[PDB]
Amino acid sequence: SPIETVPVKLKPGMDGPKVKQWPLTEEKIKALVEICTEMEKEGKISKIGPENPYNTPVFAIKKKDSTKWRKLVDFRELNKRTQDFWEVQLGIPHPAGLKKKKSVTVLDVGDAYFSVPLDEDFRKYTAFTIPSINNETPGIRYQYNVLPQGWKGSPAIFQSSMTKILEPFRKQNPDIVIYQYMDDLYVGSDLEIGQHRTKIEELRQHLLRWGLTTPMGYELHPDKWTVQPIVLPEKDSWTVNDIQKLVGKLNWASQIYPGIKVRQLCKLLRGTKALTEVIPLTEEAELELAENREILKEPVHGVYYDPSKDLIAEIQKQGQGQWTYQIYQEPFKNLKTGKYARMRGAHTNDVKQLTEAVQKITTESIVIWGKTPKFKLPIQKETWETWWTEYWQATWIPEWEFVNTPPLVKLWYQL
Amino acid sequence: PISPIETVPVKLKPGMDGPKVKQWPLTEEKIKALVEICTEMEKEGKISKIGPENPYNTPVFAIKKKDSTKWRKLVDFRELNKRTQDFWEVQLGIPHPAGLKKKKSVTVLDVGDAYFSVPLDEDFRKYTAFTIPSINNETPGIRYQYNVLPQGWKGSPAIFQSSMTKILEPFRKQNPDIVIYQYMDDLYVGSDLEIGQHRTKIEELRQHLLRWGLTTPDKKHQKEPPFLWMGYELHPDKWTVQPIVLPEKDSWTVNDIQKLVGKLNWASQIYPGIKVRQLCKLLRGTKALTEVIPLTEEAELELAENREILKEPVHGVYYDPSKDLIAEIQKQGQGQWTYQIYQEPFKNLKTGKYARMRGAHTNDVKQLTEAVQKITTESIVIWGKTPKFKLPIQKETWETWWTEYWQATWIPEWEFVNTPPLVKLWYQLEKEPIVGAETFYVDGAANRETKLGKAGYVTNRGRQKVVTLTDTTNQKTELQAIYLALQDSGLEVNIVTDSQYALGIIQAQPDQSESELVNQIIEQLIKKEKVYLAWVPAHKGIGGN
Ligand SMILES: Cc1n[nH]c2ccc(F)c(Oc3cc(C#N)cc(C#N)c3)c12
Repeated sequence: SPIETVPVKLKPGMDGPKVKQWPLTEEKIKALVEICTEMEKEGKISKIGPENPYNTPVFAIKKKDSTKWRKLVDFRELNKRTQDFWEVQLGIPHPAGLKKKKSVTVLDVGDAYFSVPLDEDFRKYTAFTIPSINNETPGIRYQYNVLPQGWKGSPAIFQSSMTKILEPFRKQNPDIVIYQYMDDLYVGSDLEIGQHRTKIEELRQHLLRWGLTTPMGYELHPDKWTVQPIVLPEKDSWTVNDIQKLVGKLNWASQIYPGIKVRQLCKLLRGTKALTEVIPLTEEAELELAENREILKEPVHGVYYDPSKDLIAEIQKQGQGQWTYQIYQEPFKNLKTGKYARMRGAHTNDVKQLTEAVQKITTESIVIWGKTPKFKLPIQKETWETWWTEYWQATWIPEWEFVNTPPLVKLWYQL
Repeated sequence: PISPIETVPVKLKPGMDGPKVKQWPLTEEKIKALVEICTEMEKEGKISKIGPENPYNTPVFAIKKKDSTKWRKLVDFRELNKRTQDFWEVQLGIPHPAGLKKKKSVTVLDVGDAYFSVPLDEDFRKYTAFTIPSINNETPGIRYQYNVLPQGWKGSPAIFQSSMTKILEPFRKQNPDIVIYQYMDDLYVGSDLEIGQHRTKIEELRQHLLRWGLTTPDKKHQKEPPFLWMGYELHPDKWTVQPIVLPEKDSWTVNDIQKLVGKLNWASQIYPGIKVRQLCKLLRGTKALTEVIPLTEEAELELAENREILKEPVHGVYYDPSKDLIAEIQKQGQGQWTYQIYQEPFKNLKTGKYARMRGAHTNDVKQLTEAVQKITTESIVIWGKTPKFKLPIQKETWETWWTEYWQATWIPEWEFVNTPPLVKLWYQLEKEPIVGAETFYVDGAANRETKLGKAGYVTNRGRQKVVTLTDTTNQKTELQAIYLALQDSGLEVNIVTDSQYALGIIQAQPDQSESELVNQIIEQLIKKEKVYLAWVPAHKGIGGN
């Protein structure tokens, strides 16, 4: 077994995580205790004594598509304190091409980690507790011996063994983009779908040869990731209310889009006219109206991804199963604004939906910038905290604040 | 004894090293006592004599001190505590009576000399040294170091625990039918086994601890029900809060209102009904524990209902993991809600209450969900499962509101329960403009230094008004403006503001507020019959804006 541990070092002065554990259902506690008594006979983890002051939270998800309980460790914290190690020393590079593929496939390769082993000295940072109910039993405390799934140091370590794994496949199909982000490998190609699907089956065996099984995706197509112009409505008979409402949208986009103008139409609004009252459009305004319309489907202009900077994501509830989204680094400076819409069943589940859009958007940043965003989630903390897993399925977790949508911001973006 | 259990490897916080604190000299008297105390302790393996070598020292003291005439050794672990590493708080919450499974037979075992019966990591004894000084600190003191968990020391709680966890392990394993609540230095065993294999299963549990260093009580000593535990009264088939008594005082001090408000939330847990909003409003000092404060009529009015509620006993049932939990909430008055969790109609596992989000622009629809929320969290905590929700709200009311609101809002499982007051929205802003309704284009402003704002409206029917304001804010003026338009508009009005602020506030149908300007506007709005409200960038054309 003996493969030299990669001496992992926390950041200078920064201390290990001491994150509280969330009270869990007894269903996931049971399922964890199992997933965990199995992982220890495989020597993957080891109980730890109170002599350990650290703690990362843990939870139980339900295997995207393949429903059967999976452990999910929340290492966001440890990952921040570990940030020099993964991001800097052993940083894994973002293919610019991945966002352009006719198709991209996500494969989970976190079972790869279990094999390779963890720096005897780093393993304390990795402790987690498996709660009881009503505090009879104390927590079943554990700690890792082999790169964890969820900790970003791992892919950064394994990088060298992954390039070996893919070297013949990469050699044989040099136009296939492989990009590994955490526990997933992103596989992109311009192949036809059946060829793609095939290239990914082949790629799957190569993996199996090392122990990374699954007897694909999310099947993504970044190629077809087109916009959402802020979208103004098509002319006719405009009331005062509607002029007042476009001058509003246009005002706001003017803040993001350059060639914007609203003086032509704003003109008509110097009044004390009743808003049901109709008003003719002095042509010069159909000119202003249109000039903007053209712009609206055309890439802000001076907005560029700055790698030094965090990503931010806002999400609006639009009702009707719709939700919209903006991804930017500096407020108003949108680098990406799509929209996720309801796929029924849990027809009336507002959380079921927010949780899916947070993963759709997280996925796409991962494919566009190779990083996840910080969500401004139009929801109440506790509610999210309580229910965010009953529907969660990604192996990672991005960062989140809880916000309060401005009534008009939900508006402009309304499609 | 001194458990054979492994030791847990204790270390010092990093940039550190053992404390080296000086022994102020001691009274001949206390010196003699420390010396007797230490001698027995030593004879029991609890401590051990030491070299002049060991540099460390944490001071000793000895207190009697009244109805005692027998004293005890007190150790200042204060410094040693600022240098001992950090430990795991392995008990994130303490058992609530309402989650204690309803167990046939229950046994209570309190370990004797708990920290003293557990080894302390060899390489660490060294740091725990104290010194019994010689009469005038003349000679050199007698020096010791612990072999066990010092009382008062940092990691004793943490360590005594792992130590008992491990011991209890292979017992539970070969005895899963058996429930061992490990609290502090107690062991609460319960099972549905009958005094038969029960008081015989318990003497087996015991036997295991002794084989392992831990003394406990015989059936002759093991206490019996009700167990007056941690503020509660536990019988085998029902629990309640421990005996509450509201003071027959004529003149209430801030302090004594606080204790009332405390006891009042304690009882709160099983005594459905309890209100505390009116006595809590009084709690807004000043300060002064000894400050006697006058009770509002509303207060004397609460305390009285509470006095009634607590007339006679209310007890609560225990849990059955096979039956569902039903949670029912009710509207006790403004931002005042109650619930009760039961499994069988009306035999209550437990009660509780919920008071506003300081109710700072909110409506009952928002308040219920905060309660359903708080309640959802407690069941997870307590029972490992959410309950079924019976709410004084209508299915359509909930959906009209949820569908329309910008925050993802999500109640799990519920049913209407026609138990007035039912929860309702008090008015609704229109979706489209009222044709044939006056458009007040409202406005408002404030001067920062002066702090003098104006507030007016100007209509499409040519009207106007321009009220003048004092000691005001840009916010406060944009709402007084909207207030004005509501006052002089009648039944159906359109109102165009430049205030994202107010729009925002009104749009979420508040039906209560901390601000009375906001309160006026609520009183309006409900009166009207049609109110479309709309927004415009200010400093733009927008005449009226
Ligand atoms: C162990 C038990 N299982 N069910 C149950 C019902 C009632 C009751 F009393 C009790 O024991 C106790 C539990 C705790 C706890 N937690 C505390 C005490 C005490 N004293 C006793 C139990």
